[PDB]
Amino acid sequence: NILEWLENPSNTPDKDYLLSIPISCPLIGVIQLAHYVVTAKLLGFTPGELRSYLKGATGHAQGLVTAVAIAETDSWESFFVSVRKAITVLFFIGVRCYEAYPNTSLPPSILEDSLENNEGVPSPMLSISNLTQEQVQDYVNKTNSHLPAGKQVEISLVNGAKNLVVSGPPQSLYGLNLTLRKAKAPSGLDQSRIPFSERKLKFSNRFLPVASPFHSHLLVPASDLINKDLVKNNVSFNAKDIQIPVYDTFDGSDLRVLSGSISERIVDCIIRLPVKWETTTQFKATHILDFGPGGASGLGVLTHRNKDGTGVRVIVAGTLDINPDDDYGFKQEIFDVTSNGLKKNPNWLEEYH
Amino acid sequence: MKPEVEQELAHILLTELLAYQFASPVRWIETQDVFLKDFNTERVVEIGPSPTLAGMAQRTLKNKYESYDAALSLHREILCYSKDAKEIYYTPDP
Amino acid sequence: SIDAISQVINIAKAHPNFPIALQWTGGRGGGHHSFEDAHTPMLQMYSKIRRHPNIMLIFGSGFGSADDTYPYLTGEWSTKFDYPPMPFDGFLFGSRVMIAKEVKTSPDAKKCIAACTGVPDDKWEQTYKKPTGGIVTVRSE
Amino acid sequence: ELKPTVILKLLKENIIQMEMIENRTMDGKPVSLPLLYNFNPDNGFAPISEVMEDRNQRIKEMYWKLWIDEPFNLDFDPRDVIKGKDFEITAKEVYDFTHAVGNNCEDFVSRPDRTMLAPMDFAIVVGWRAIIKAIFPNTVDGDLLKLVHLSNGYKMIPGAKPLQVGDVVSTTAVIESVVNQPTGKIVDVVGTLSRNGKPVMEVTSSFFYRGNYTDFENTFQKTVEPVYQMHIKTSKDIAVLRSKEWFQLDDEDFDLLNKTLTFETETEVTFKNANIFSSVKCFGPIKVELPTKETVEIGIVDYEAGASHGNPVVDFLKRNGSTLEQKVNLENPIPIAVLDSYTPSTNEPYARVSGDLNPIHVSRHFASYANLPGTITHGMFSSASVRALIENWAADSVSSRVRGYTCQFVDMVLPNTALKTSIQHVGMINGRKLIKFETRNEDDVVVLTGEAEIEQPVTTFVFTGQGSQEQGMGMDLYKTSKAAQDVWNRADNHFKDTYGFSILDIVINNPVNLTIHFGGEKGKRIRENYSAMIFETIVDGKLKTEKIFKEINEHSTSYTFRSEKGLLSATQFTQPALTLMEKAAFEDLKSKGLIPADATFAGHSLGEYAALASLADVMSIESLVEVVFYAGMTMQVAVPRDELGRSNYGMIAINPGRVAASFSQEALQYVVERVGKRTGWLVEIVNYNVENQQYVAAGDLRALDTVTNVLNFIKLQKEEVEGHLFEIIDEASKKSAVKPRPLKLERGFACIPLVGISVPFHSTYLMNGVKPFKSFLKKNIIKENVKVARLAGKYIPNLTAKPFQVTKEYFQDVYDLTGSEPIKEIIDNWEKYEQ
Ligand SMILES: Cc1cc2nc3c(=O)[nH]c(=O)nc-3n(C[C@H](O)[C@H](O)[C@H](O)COP(=O)(O)O)c2cc1C
Repeated sequence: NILEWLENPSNTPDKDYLLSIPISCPLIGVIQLAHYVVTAKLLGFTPGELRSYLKGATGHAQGLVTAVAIAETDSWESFFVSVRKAITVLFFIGVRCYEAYPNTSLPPSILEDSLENNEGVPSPMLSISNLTQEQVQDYVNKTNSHLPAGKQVEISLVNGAKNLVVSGPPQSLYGLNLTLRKAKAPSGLDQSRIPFSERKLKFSNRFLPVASPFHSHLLVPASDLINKDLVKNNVSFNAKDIQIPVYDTFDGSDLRVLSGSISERIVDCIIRLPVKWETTTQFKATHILDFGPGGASGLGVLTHRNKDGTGVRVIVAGTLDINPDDDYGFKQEIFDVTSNGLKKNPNWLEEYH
Repeated sequence: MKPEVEQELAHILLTELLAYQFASPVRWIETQDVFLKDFNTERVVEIGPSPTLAGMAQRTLKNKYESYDAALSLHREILCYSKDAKEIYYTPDP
Repeated sequence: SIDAISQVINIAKAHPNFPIALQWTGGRGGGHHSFEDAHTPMLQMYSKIRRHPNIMLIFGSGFGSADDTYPYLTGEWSTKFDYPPMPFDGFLFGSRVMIAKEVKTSPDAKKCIAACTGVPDDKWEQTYKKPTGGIVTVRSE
Repeated sequence: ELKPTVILKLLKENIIQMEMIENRTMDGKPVSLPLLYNFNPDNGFAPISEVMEDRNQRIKEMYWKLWIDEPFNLDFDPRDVIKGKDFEITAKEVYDFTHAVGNNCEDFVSRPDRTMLAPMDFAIVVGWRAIIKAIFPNTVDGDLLKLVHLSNGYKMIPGAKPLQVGDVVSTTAVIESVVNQPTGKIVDVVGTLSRNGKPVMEVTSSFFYRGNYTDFENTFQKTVEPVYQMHIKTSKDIAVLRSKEWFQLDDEDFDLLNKTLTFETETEVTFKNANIFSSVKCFGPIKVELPTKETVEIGIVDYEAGASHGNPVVDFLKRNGSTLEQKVNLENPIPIAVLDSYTPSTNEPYARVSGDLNPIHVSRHFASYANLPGTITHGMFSSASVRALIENWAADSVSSRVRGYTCQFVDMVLPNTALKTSIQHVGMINGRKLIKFETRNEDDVVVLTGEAEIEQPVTTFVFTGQGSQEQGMGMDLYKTSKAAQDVWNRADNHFKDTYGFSILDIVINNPVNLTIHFGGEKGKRIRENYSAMIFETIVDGKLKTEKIFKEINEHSTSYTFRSEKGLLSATQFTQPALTLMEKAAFEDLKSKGLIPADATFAGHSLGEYAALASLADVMSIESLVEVVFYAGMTMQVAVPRDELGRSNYGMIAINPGRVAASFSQEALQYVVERVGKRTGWLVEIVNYNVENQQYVAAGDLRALDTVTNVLNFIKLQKEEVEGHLFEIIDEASKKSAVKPRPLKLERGFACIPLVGISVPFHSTYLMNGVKPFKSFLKKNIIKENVKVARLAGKYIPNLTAKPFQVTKEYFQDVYDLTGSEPIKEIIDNWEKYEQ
């Protein structure tokens, strides 16, 4: 009951329950759709013509559903049907994935060790930064060699060259984290006097705020149930109805030209296949509007860091804030009518040609 | 197997093991592998005046059971009677 | 290093009008040198440097021809590091011009310099252990 | 939705009926409790009078309809055992129960490629229909609306795996004790849950019928009295025991003097009134403590009496013997965590999953009629929630690690209340941590309090071998621990009586020389003990019998043990001292209750003997020290020693890691074998200690010198390979051979000679002496004292470094390393032994 939670913040549930995926998936969908509605209304656009202005659409795992929905949107009259499609898909993937791999209480010994090692609460998704994919993969394989098949960990989100996310059991990810801590240097280790080759690699691993291990073998049994549930509470995305390219999370291919069911492919992208965000980021665009959650901590700044120096400006459409560096936009840049609204990110190959 | 026959067999086997123990090499590699990997021993207690076997078990763990320990989150607490009496007795210092 | 580059960036920020020539040089450069790689600090700090137009980026520490300097001129040196192109504003040639006719280096010292075969970038760090490429690292006062 | 809850009417001109309808039922059909009241207009002040006749029967009938799904029949003996219907554990049921109690442990949640366990609290769900049937009989009369659940407890029997999804569990309830107290009637029910015939666990449940009851003829009480220990010091004690009729012995001539008797009695009392028992019976087995600390039945307590004011047996045992408390408190409690739980807004989720449809937990009107502060929640829910917290925190979210859990419901708990539970580790019981908890409500009022027996983490006990002996070993434990005192004193007394020396004194003072004197009858007996000591060796099929202490004869007035620096470093005294201080440390641990029942154990060298005497109690302290002292003294004659007492044998500690990274266990074994074979002398690896980081090689001092030299050479440098290694061996051997026989092994860059060792034990050299040593070990280790349960799965022998198992594969493994005729006979005749 979200209306009551919004009207009375006092009796809202706790953050862990809200973060649980059967809540988080549909509610992150609502947040993204609300950002889209605010943008379109304040610009005086119908969702269809705003989509037509958009060169393309895509999403990080969950946001792909919203991307396809706003891709299919036509007008305010039929905008709620696409909202219903997106919200139903998100609700069902959340419910079925939670059923497939619910959240259990981790050993408080593990929790205390993680906390005293300047680490957050263990979660089914662990983000690792400043490590190459091959290095993260060898660590994952070393951990998987000992773990059994049902408790394996695999890379879920290839956010960037030096940014990855490994999904699996929280306990298995804590074991991987123990190995990484064994292989990790202190942050405050002054290595300026050591040769670059001889320097011990340093990286940062932190558990994401997630409640289920997305893009893992663990949520695979949920996929068929989600597909059948969509066919029952009919939510189908048709290539003909979609009128802008939607870039796949796995291979970056447009979802329109896919022979198979777009809804089924989306579900596999969220639950089974990993997200190769760089491989999706091959589209040629000058401006990227990030409607996701997190604001400054959301997908927009990550995409900006990936695409920095290529002449692509990212605008965080969901937050009103000032970026001191002015290397990425905010909600005001979308609605600004002066030359301030039109900000082109530097392209090093051109500007410093 | 009847209980009495089982006892007789076990007594003969134990006698023979003890009899050949002083004439045959000590396979403490296999013993450590058995009680660290097959049983996943979480706490080792070493009954001795010095932490000899405790240091040996520690060495086996750093040399061999490191990725195993990390992956399966086995808190291998190696305690020796001579120095880790507080840990063995559950008498933490207030 | 990174801290020094950040300090240069702070100076440029404090004086956004005055031109600052950031003469980056990796550890592989001749004479006094650091332990830092010639490339990764630049891959890390290039965007911050270009956020200030009054900074001019000059690359040194291991350049002695136009063939090996053109990739840094166009910025395509970063494409092999999987970064966007990273054009550089200038270059400096310290060890190349040591055997030039107008330097006061003695003829035998010039012959000794020319005898140094040199090594690629990836194996310059061996100078800390052995005379790699005819050149070795030593500690000053 | 809205459904009828009460119907008030008149059945006749006088009977007012209040049908209190519970709509929450097993089959969904409403069940009406009719409460009848006489209406007397003549008595205008109080016209309405409760109809007591059949009131308790009606309440019981309605509760039976709600709880039990069998035809209503209250006429059955409370003594008779109640058999509950066979119940099948399902994933859905475990799912619902876990999410109703708040059990988030991963053990109970379905996971891929892993069997789903059921919570310990699920036992009450399995056995409610019998445990609650216990309190129904008309003989145990009482108002069920006034029932109070005083306490509930779970106890897994040892060796029983936790409940798992799919197993079929049978429940057998018995009324342990029903007693009329002034404030009400206590009824204690014990429900045994069994699986595949074997028992799984026991569920105790105490119920209180508040009211006044005088039907003592139907009251009885069975109590397992605490175990009592009595040391028989004098013949007065024996006379007092024999004067007791109840004290009966199978062997009337059994020698009770200097013996410890343990009494495990159970008292069954039937009451005549509140104070006086109508009949008192006290029955149990009396057992004696053997030298191996093993209690074996030698008699029985059998007391029977009619009207009596008490049980004289328990009074006598309390006054004379001492109570053995299995639980052992720590020096100070150890707080674990203070946790906040919340009682649910409704009790239907727990009621429908546990089967407890008590209306006081779901219906406002029934609670009002029961005078409760509100729709109070299941105490069993609170117990399940606290046990979830305990297995999460005390047990680190390991279901199997929780073996016992008792809880007392001191106060009622209302829904939507914050319960603060402080968990403390207060003691140990048979190697299980005893955890107290005290759950209080928001008003700082205790509402739950109980115990939890949580198994320790998987424990192994590794007993150290010779090498670390030092003066003052185990003496602080000898000062403090009483069990260590007893072990050391038994050892010292045996050594004084037999060989006339004090192992305690040797450990404390480390004398360089020790003179045993053979004056008087005691000295002559000690001299005979010394002369009887022989070293028997079957060499080349001939049983040589060398004599240890060849000096000692009938005319020897004294013998003197010599040492260079101290006698505690001599194998004769080093091994018994080490074995004794190990056994004393373990015995103090056992007295403190820190030994898990399932703990495994191994021992390096003598360490094995100490581990056997410690965990398995195969041999007593006396036999242990006898065997170990005999072995240590046979070492003195096992190797030909020169006139200076030094032999040409020893040991070195090789480190394959410090010679070269290439050097592995296989490489070192290859080099050692080639050294021995090519040079002709004896050398071999005796202790495989650490992988490529610590090994021991025993053999000739000269040969070990060549091994050290060759490994030094391999450190200094990097069929045909065999010939090259042979050349290195030849160089080292021709360099070392010319040295005098009593040479000193030099420290290599990787070889560390071991000081104080002059015999190559654990080597092929002492194979001829195994059989006579085996016979001596048989004389010392009695078959009856070997406990297969204590040894199997826990003992890892050094010969066969696998868990001890009496199996044909294990016996064949014994031959695979060392062939022996009895083993081959056993394997050949195995089909005969199994039958
Ligand atoms: C002989 C010699 C003297 C140098 N003296 C200085 C100096 O005095 N101050 C300084 O900042 N760098 C000095 N350098 C470093 C160079 O100026 C330049 O920064 C870079 O390291 C040269 O790189 P390269 O040898 O690969 O061409 C010297 C280099 C050489 C070879």
